[PDB]
Amino acid sequence: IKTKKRKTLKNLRKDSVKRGKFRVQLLSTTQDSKTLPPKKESSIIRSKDRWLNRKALNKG
Amino acid sequence: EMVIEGGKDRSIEGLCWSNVNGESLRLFSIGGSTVVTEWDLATGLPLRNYDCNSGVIWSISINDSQDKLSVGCDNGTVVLIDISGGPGVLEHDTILMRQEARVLTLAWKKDDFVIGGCSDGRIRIWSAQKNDENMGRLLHTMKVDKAKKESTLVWSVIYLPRTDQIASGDSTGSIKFWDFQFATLNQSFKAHDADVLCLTTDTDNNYVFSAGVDRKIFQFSQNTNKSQKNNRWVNSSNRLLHGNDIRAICAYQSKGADFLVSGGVEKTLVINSLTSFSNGNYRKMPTVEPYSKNVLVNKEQRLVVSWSESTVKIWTMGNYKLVCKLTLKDDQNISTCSLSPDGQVLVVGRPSTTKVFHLQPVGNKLKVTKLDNDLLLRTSTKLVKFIDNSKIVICSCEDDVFIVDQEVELLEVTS
Amino acid sequence: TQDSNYVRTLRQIELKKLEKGAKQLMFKSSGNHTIFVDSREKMNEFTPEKFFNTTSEMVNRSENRLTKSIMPKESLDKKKLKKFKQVKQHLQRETQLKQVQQRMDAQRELLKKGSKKKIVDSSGKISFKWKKQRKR
Amino acid sequence: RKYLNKLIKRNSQNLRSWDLEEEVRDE
Amino acid sequence: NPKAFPLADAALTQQILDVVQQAANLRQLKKGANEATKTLNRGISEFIIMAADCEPIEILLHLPLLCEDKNVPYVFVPSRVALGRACGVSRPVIAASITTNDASAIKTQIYAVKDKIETLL
Amino acid sequence: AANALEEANSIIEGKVSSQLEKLLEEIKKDKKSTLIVSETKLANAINKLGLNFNVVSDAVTLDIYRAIKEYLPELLPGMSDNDLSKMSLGLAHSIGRHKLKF
Amino acid sequence: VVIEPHRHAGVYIARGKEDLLVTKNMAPGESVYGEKRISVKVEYRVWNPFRSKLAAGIMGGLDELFIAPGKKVLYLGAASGTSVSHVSDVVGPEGVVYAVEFSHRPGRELISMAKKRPNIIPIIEDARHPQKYRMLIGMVDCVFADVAQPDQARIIALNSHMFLKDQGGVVISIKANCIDSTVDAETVFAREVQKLREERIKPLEQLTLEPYERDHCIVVGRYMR
Amino acid sequence: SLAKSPASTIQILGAEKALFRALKTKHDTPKYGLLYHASLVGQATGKNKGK
RNA sequence: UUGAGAGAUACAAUUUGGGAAGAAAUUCCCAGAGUGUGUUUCUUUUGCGUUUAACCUGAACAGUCUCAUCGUGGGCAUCUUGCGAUUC
Repeated sequence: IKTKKRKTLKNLRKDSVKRGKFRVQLLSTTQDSKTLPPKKESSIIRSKDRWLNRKALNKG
Repeated sequence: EMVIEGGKDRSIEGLCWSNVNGESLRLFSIGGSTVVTEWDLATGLPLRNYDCNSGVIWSISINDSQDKLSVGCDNGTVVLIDISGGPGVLEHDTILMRQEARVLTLAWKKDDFVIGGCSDGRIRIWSAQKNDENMGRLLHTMKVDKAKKESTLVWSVIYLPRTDQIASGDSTGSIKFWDFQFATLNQSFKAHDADVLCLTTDTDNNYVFSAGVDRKIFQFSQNTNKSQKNNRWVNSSNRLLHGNDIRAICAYQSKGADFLVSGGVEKTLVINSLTSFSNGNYRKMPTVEPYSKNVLVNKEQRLVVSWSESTVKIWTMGNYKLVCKLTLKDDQNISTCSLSPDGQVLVVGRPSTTKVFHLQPVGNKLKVTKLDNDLLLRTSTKLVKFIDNSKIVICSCEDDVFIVDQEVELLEVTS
Repeated sequence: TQDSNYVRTLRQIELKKLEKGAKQLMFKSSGNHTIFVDSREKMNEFTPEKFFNTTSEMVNRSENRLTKSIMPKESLDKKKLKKFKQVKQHLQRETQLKQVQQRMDAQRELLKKGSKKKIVDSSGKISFKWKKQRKR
Repeated sequence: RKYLNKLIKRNSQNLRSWDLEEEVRDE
Repeated sequence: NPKAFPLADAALTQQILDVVQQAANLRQLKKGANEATKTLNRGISEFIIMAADCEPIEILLHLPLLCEDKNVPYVFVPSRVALGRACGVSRPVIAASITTNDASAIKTQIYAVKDKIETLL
Repeated sequence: AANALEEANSIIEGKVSSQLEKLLEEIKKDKKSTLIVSETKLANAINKLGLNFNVVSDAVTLDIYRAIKEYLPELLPGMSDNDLSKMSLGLAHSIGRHKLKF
Repeated sequence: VVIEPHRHAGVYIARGKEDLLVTKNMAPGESVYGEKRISVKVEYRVWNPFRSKLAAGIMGGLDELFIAPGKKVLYLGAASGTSVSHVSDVVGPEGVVYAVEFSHRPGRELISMAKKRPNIIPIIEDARHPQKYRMLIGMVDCVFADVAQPDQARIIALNSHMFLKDQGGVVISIKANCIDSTVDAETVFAREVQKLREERIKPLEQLTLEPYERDHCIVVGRYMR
Repeated sequence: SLAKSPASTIQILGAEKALFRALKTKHDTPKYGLLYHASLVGQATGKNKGK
C-alpha cells in the first residue's frame, strides 16, 4: 500500500481512458474555468527561470 | 487594499492597467498560458479569460489611449486585442506579421507603432496604425551586440517619448538607445554584469532606470541642457539595494509623489525616489504585511491553525506538536479560515466555495471528517467569524451577509 | 535535350496516372476519435453501442457503420488489392523516372558553359560547383 | 425481439462481410 | 503594390536573396515566370519568389493561383532588379523557382528559408 | 417587390448604416409617443436614435430576433417558405453580382 | 456496381470495382469539377476525402453529422463549390445551403455553381460580420466551419449566436497551423474545444482525419442555450 | 485556364499530336501550333517565323 | 542503472460489454478495459551536460594543366563485367 498509493491516486483522479480505437475524454467544469486562469505552461516557465539560473552567471 | 489569489500551478508574468477617462479601472494579466485574464476588481475573480488565438503569451502591453492590447507570444506572433468595447468584452483585432523567435517584450510608440524585443537578439518594429498601407507588417529590425558564448535575448524594451528613442536591455547586460526614425543605435552602455530584466523611465524622460539579475539598479540621465540639446544619455549612477534579483520595476511621478518601485526574486518591495535616486533614501518593505491573516489560535487545547496555499496545519503548545493537517487537493486555491471556540469545527473558505470539517482529538493526532452542506459548498466566502459554537456569519464576495447554522439587511452606499 | 524531353513526358504520364488513379481509391481512415461525456460513470462504462450498434461487424471499421456479388469471398478482395498495387507501381515508376531525369538534367546543365569544379563529398557522390560569375 | 435482433445480425453480417478483409487488411 | 501578398521585410528578403544566390551557383533555380510555372506544373519547385515591382503585376499573380493548389510556398520581394542580381543574370527577373533536390549542399538553407516563408504563408 | 433597384438599395443600407427611406417610412408609421424600438445591428445608431425613438439593441434583442427570425414566414407575411428562400436568393445573387463585378 | 446507404441519407458507398464514397445529384446530368459520376438509371457524384474536408470526417466516422437530408445548413468556409456541391446533394432540394465567403477570387466559381443549383445561395461577405447578412437569412439548422483564420471559435460563435437555432449542430474543421505551429495537435485541439465550449457548444466528438490531412481535426458539437 | 499556362504552351497550343509524337519518339517538336495564323507570323518569313 | 513521473510493447489469469445456443448451469463468436512479471519512447534530474563546436563565407579545382562530352583500344569472367548514373 506504500508502493502504489500514488498509483491508485492518479489512476482514480485521471480521466480520458481508452476504449479500443477510441478515447473517452471528460469535459471540464465551468466552476474551475470561471474561478481561475489556466495553469502556466511549465515548458516556458522552466525555460525562463532556467535561463536566469544558467551556469554562465555564477550564482551562489 | 485587496488581494486576488490564484491557485495551484498558476503564475502571473505581466499585468497592465487600463483606465479610459470616465470609466472604471480595468486590470488585465497574462499567466504562463495562452489566455489573457481580465479581472473585475470587486469580487477578486476573473471576469474574462480571453484565449488569445496564437500560442503561449510571453508579454503584454497596453496601447497609449488604452483601446488596444498587445500580447506577444511564443510562436513569434504579436496579437492585437480590441479593448474598447466596454469593461469585460474583448475582441480579436489583428495578428501582426509573424516571425520565428518568440517576442519577449512589447511596447507601443503611440497609437501608431509597436516595438518588440525577441529571443533571437533582435528588436522588431511593427506598425499597428490601422488604415495605412503598411498596417501589421514589421517595418524595421535591429540587432543587439550578441554574447560570444551563449544566445542573446532582448528582455526589456521601452519607448521614450520626449526624445524619439527606444531603450532596450538585453541578456548581455548592455543597454542600448535607438533612434526610432532611422531605426538605429545612438549609444550603447555596457552596464550590468548579467541580464537586464526590466527598465523604465520617468515622465519627461530625463532618466532611465534599469535592473536585472545582477541585482543592481542603474540610472541613465539626460537632465543637462547640453544632454538634451545633444541627445546624449550618461551612465549617471548605480545602486545595490536588492538581495537576489529585480524582475519588475516601475515609476510614478506626480506633484506629491515621485518614486520608482522595484521587486524581484527576494520577495520584498523597494521604494526609491525618481529625481533623487542616488542621493535620496529608500524603503525596503517587509516581505509580508498580513492585512489578510493566515494564522489563528484557539485558547482551548492551546492550539494554532495556519494555512498556506491549499493546505492547513494545526499544532499545539505543551514545546509544541503538530497534531493534524489538511492538504485538501480537491481544492486549488485557499483563502480565509476560522475555528469554532471549543476547537470543534474548522471552516476553510475561498471565493469559489467553502468547506467545514469536524475535528476530534484522538490523543497525539486528530480525526477530521467533512460535514456536508451544499449551501456552504455553493456559496462564495470571504470572512467566517462564528457567532456561536454553531452559528457563523458569512460575508460573500458579492456583498452578501448570511448567518448559517440567514440574511442581514444592508443599506446601500452613495456611488 | 530531346531524350530529357522523352523521360520528362514519360514522368508526366505516370504523374497524371498516379493522381487520377489515387483519386478513385478509398483509404482506410486512421484518426484518433475522441468522445466527450458526463461525470465519471459514462467514462467508466463501455460507450454502450452509442455509435457502433453491433460489437461484431459495425464497430471497429468506421468507413461506414450502420443503424439497423460476383464471388464476394476472394475475387473482389484480390481485385481491390491489385488496384492498390497498380497505384504503388505507378509510384515506383514515377520516382525512378524523376531520378533519371534529374541526372540527365544535371548532365545537360553541366555541359552548357561557365567555370565549374568537381566537388567530391565524403562518399563519392560528386557535384559540380559553379563559379560566382553572372551571365554576360 | 428474436425475429428482429437475429434478422438485424444476419443482415449486418451479410452486408459487412462483403466489404472487409482478414489477411488482406495488413497487405 | 497592394495586391502582392506576403511581402518580405528586409531581413527575410536578405536571406531569401542569399539562398537565391547560392542556388544560382548550384544551378538549382529556374529564373523567369514561365520557367517558374513549369516547375509548378511538374511539382519540382521548393518555393517561388516573385517581384512586387513589375508594372503589370497581373503577369505574375497567376502562379499564386497554382501555388495554393500544390501547397508550395511563395513569397514576394520588392525589387525585380535585385532579384535579377541575386539570380545572377544581367536582366531583371520577375519570378524565380528554387527547384527540388535531396543531395543538395544548401538543402538546410532552403528548408530554413521556406519555413520562414510558410510562417507568414 | 423583386425590383432590383429597391432590393439592392436596401441591401446597401443593410450592409451599411440603416437610415434608408424604408426606415424613414418606419419612423413615419410608428410615431405615436416616441416609442421604444429594437434595432438589429448596433451600428445603425443614426436611424436607431435620430428622432423620437428610444432604441435598444443589446444581448437580449438578439434572442428576440432569434425568435422572430425563426418564425418570420409562418405568421408575419402571407408568404410561404419556398417564396422566402426564392426572394432571399434573388437578393443574394443581386448583391453578389453587384459587389463581385460580373 | 452496388450502392449501399450510409448513416446519413444522401451519403452512400458505391461498392464493387472500387468501394468508394459517393453522394446523389441535384445537378441533372453533369459533374461540376471532374469528380467521377456513377450511374446505378440514377446519377451519383463521387466525394473525395482529400479534395474535400467533410468527406474526410465522414470517412473517419461521424455518427451524428448534423448535415442531414431534412435541414438547411450554413457553410462558412468553402470558397468554391467543391464541398458545398456535396452538401447540397445530401441536403437535397428540400433545404438550402448558405455558402458564405470573403475572398471574391474563387467566389466567381462559387456563384457559378450556385447558378446551377438553387439549393446553394452564396454570401460574399466576411464571416466575422454576420450583421451584414442579417437581412438575407436566419435560423439555420447546422453551421459548418472551414475557415483557416485564427479566430475560428469567435467567428463561428458569432454566426451561431446570430443564425443557429437551439439544440442544432456545429461542425468545425480546425487547422493547427493557422492557430499555433510548433506545438502539437493534441494541445491545440484541446485548447480549441475548450474555447468552443466556453460558448454554448457542448462538444460531442473530435477526430483527427490523419490519412487525409496533416494536423487537422473535425469537432462536432450541439448548440446549447 | 489559358492564362495559367506558360508561354511555350501558348506557342505550341494547337499542335498537340505533332508535339507528342515528336516527344514520344526523340524527334524535333513543332514551333507554330495554333498561333501560326497570327498576322505577325504572317509578316515573318523563314526561320524567324519560329522566332 | 535518467534519482522520479508518464506511453507503446510479450506472458498469465481475473474481467467489462453487444449478439447467437440452451432448463439453468453455462457455452460460442466479437470488441474492449485494468493488474504482476521483460524490452523500449518522452519530460525535469545532478558530475558536466560539449563551453566550445559545427556549418557557411573573402580572389580557395586546374603546369605534373583541370574538367565535360562523343568515340576508339585494352584489363578485370579466379568478377567494381560496368544502371540513358564514372568499372579501371
